[PDB]
Amino acid sequence: KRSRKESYSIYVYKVLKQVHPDTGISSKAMGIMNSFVNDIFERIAGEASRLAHYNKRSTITSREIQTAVRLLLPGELAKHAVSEGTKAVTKYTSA
Amino acid sequence: RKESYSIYVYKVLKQVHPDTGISSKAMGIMNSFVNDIFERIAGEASRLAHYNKRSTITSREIQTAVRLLLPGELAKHAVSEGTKAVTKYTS
Amino acid sequence: PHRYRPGTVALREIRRYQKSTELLIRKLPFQRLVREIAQDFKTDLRFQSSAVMALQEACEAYLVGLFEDTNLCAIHAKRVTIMPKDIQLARRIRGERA
Amino acid sequence: HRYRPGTVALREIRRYQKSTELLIRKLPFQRLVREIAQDFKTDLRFQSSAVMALQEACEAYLVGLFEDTNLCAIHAKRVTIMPKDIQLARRIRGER
Amino acid sequence: TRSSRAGLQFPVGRVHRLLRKGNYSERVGAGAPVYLAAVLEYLTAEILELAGNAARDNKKTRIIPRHLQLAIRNDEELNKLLGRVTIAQGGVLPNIQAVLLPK
Amino acid sequence: AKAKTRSSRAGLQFPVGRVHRLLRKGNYSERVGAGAPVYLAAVLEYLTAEILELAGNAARDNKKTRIIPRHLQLAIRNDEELNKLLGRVTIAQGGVLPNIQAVLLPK
Amino acid sequence: KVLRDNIQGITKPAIRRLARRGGVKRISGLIYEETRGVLKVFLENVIRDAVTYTEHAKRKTVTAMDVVYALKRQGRTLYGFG
Amino acid sequence: IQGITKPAIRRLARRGGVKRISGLIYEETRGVLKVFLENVIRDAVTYTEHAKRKTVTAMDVVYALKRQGRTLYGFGG
DNA sequence: ATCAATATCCACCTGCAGATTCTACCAAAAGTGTATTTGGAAACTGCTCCATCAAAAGGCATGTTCAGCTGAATTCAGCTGAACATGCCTTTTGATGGAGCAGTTTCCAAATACACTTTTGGTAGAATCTGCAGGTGGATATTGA
DNA sequence: TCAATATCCACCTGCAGATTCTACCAAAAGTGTATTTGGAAACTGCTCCATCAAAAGGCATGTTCAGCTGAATTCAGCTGAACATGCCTTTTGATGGAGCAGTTTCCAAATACACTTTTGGTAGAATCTGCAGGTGGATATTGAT
Ligand SMILES: [Cl-]
Ligand SMILES: [Mn+2]
Ligand SMILES: [Mn+2]
Repeated sequence: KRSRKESYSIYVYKVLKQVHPDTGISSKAMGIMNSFVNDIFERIAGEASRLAHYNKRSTITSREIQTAVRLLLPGELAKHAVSEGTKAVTKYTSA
Repeated sequence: RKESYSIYVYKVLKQVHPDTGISSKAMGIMNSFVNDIFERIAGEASRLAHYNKRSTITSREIQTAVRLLLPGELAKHAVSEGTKAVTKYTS
Repeated sequence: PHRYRPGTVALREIRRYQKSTELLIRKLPFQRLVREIAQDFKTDLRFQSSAVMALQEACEAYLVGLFEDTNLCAIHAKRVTIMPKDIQLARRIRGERA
Repeated sequence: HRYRPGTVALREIRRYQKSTELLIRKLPFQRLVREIAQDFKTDLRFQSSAVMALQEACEAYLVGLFEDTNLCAIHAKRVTIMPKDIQLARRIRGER
Repeated sequence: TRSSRAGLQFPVGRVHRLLRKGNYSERVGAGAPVYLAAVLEYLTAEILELAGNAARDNKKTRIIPRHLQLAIRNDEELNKLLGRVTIAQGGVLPNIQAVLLPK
Repeated sequence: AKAKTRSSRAGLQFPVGRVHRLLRKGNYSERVGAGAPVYLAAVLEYLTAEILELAGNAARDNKKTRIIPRHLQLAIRNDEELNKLLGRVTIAQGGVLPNIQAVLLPK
Repeated sequence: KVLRDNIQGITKPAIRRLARRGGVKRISGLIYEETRGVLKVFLENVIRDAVTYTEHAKRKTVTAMDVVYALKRQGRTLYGFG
Repeated sequence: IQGITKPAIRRLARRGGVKRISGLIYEETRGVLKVFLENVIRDAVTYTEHAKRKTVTAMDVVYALKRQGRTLYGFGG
């Protein structure tokens, strides 16, 4: 009787506060940001999906994701992209 | 091992043009074609299902997807021949 | 009376509308057109307040973008006035209908 | 006897459009292919066919880009494609 | 064979396995494979028919890529459908702009 | 002991679990490694952080403390890389970068 | 009431305005009818698909996602509606 | 890239149906072709590498062409 | 080289429609204890993929001549921009009726899962064949006189 | 045209590289049975969307005028095409050796399940507050003398 819908709204806002503590974002802009993350999400995962397949694999590893990222993102966006990922996965396994 | 639509394309080749044969490469082009469309059609059908919180791809998905994927008369005809084949296979 | 030379207000407007983001087509006429076109596909259709807005966002966007390529096509012909052929070339190259 | 300028061209055009063979020299291309590749990864090896793909793709693209180029030159009243034309076409296609 | 049951040449089995092993959906309905197969067949039909003609027109009895391109690009609809595809060894439809012609 | 959200575990703001659940229910693959959700949440977090930064700056330049689309557009269209990444995308309400062809300007 | 000839609703001042944001300083007179022709084609194609999605979902209402998914098909990916 | 001789380019521009060619075109065309290849190949390789291989098969190219919206028929699907 | 004539800036004002926060339930991650696999890792093929090595032969590079294409410079018919007056229709605001999304239940009809039996389709011989590739002989398409 | 190139162009024809056709051996595809489910059918709560009514001013329209842009010519400088040459880098053709895609065959590590708690998020309300919308001189920017 309620119908709960989800978005990365809360998360975007958390990241918004880290970069600019004094800045804020509007609903519409929060919407734009929501589309962004999904678009990208589907792009990354979809490419991931292909990689695994072209390679007769039934599991998408964090490795596929990364090559996906290389194929999808341009220049430094990708360089920096991969750095955060790797760091994130290394830190995760260790703790 | 390895597989291709060479056999089936060739069969179809024969019905329409019994007298003509098809080269290697040309055969190769036809294979590329089938796969592609297959992927496009299957891919979209996957998408329809998903938007509709469905976990099963019915032939209805295939059909609708084909409406979205194919142009004009190619589209009309495609739905017919495929709907015809199901009507027939089912009974 | 004071009079601005031709082209001077053209440039004035360009700066004006490029600095803003509001929609340039009047809302009602567009909603009307959307229903007419949609009606000729399926009868008794209904539209979400937002669905129409979406369409209008896409449309304006598309057209503004076409006019840019359009204008680069007039400039290439040493002209300064966009014409249909300027619009058609842009769409041929784009691949909308070669 | 001398064929007036440009007459041949039309005969070159009619000719080349009529065929489907590649028109870039096999070895120089393959040499080009390997070279670029090696700047990305080393001791790579290409399937004979892989180079055919790359060449087929390159030529096809290039011929297509020229059709759009020509159209841009004609549009400016010129009959000789120039670099601005090639740039215009690419700029409109969304390549840069 | 399911394919003869649907009166089709194309493997309805093969496609069903292709859809199952394809990641397209959680589960695949019985009519799907049939339906699609037939569509892949028909489209194939259609392109071969035109090629035939082309080959026939050229005086050959063997369909080759060039015949396929001619087939494809001459028809508007198939051209829309394979608009971002290139047939290897296809060549291009002969077309020379009027202005470039002798006056 | 007390539970560690997998995200905090990797030191990420985005939801690693939400991401994993969307990878599975997505039909992208039969199975999903434990590192993928993590890795991906991270790439999405950083990309979000990247456009948010340039947007804020643009909000600053215009004497506003609330980011709106225009700012996102301005952000996306000025950086070469984000502009290429989102080349076929249109931001509702984003307008266009002010740009006048040189030939059209006065003599 | 009967909807007819509403493509004419896209006035000339409007098209100018859209041409201004595009960066056009001078507009030929024939442009107006040509622009309408194009807009009506764009719309058709995008709405056609939208509705196809409304039909497969068996709804009487075209929703915003329908449009968005539709725009996505024609590679005119919209941000801000879902 | 200089291996891509001027008389071959002319041929390419000929199939494209071009009657007359400015002299600068050639260096220009060489530029563009270089970018094409660089982009198509980088992706091919990435794909080659993901497969943990030392050989760029014809399929890798095929896949990378797809990604660049330059789909190719005749070597795979 | 000046100056009205106008449009464009920039800062100060201030209520209010659009965020920011504040709180309660709950759908969903998190935590454990099993029950499979998945896809590396040694071992090794049979490949295709490099490498010479070695001649010929188109095919590329050149340096001449000039034919005609691009480029720049005027001129002027008239198209389209700028303006004003007119008065229509799109906006704004809110009111209602109710069609038809969606959220739950209920449960057959249908798709999934093994375990098995049959048949088909992919390979590598064996057996035809279509074009490739020249080679005449004869209108054609060009270009000069 | 009348002529004198150089070009295409069907007509005919002869084999080797492909094609297409055989002949068999595994991998799927099909059966038979037994289950798990997905999501169509049956309500029905209720947002949201279709419609209308009013007051009002924002703006679309249509007309005058005339500035200056597009287009039509004309001209000649010289760039890019046609050529006849001279020479060498591509062709290709084996011939061989060997890096390496591809197959196995185990198996330890990483996943999937199936539940049971335990939070993290979302969907309302309670609180705030940028900033939209106006106002007003300061500052150019234009266009007439
Ligand atoms: Cl140039
Ligand atoms: Mn109608
Ligand atoms: Mn021949």
